[PDB]
Amino acid sequence: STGSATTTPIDSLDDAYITPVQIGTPAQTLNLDFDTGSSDLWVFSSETTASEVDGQTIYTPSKSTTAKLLSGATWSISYGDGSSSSGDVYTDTVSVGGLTVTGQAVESAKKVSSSFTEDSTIDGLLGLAFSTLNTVSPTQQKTFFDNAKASLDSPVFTADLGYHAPGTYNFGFIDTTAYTGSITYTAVSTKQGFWEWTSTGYAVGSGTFKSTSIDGIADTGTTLLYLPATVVSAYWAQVSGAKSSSSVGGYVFPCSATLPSFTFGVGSARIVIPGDYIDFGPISTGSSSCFGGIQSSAGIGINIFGDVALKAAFVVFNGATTPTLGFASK
Repeated sequence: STGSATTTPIDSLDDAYITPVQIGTPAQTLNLDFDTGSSDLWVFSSETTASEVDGQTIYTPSKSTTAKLLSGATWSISYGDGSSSSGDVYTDTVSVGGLTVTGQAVESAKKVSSSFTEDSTIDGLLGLAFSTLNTVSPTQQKTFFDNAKASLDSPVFTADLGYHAPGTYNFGFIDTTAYTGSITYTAVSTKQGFWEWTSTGYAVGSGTFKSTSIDGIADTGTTLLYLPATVVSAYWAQVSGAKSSSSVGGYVFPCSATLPSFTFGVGSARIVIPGDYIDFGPISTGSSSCFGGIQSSAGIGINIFGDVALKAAFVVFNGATTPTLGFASK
């Protein structure tokens, strides 16, 4: 089997991407944030504290003839950005882009933190990291990909995120028309439950390439590119007037600037992030100070190749017995 679904930016800055997901019978379609950095499929629901729902579409398991309460199961998650959610668990039928899993754990939110409530466009998350990170207790549950894997034509999914435009998540096949040149594959460590890999280095603008190992995660659920302070300093030094602002919470730059590109290495290959992808707009409405899309990972504890990086590539998440990641230009 295969699946193919369009993923759409939630706003004009590509702050996140939503993909329609069919849950239950009859289908209830929710727009979920596909997140390769976590492993829970959770949704706003009829059980969510009413004051914490503000415009989201909810899953109502009582209206699904295939929903079954997973007795005694609870979940609770906290994300790298400080947000959180928790609740109980159903199993139900879940389909993405024509690909159907029966008995998928659908984690129903009883509580969500303010950042989720305040984002009317995201109805929940669909985790695509390794199932070892899944938070369901006392019996850990499998991700959608993990459940689908054996049925797929090939045990892979691909992320093709757009810049200020829709893109595609495919399951079970590689669309050879969706990228240019070749896909370069690189080793993955699953020891932390992530799609963790090591970039071979970077360049700023038309500058020379610096060969240096950068261990980090491919994370579709994180907006920006988080890299070591040395790398980030070298980037922003090429933008006149850019500075790190503690009050704002990262590097800012004059909105009148033209940003240089940023290149990252995948083996001997190179992915170029155009400068415009690094612009996240005014820090507040009307400001002439703009927020940077490359920020320091210092104090996160891990480097994160988030959407800023991934949207510059066609990315293969290969879930073979030994997982690997593939990157191609597009």
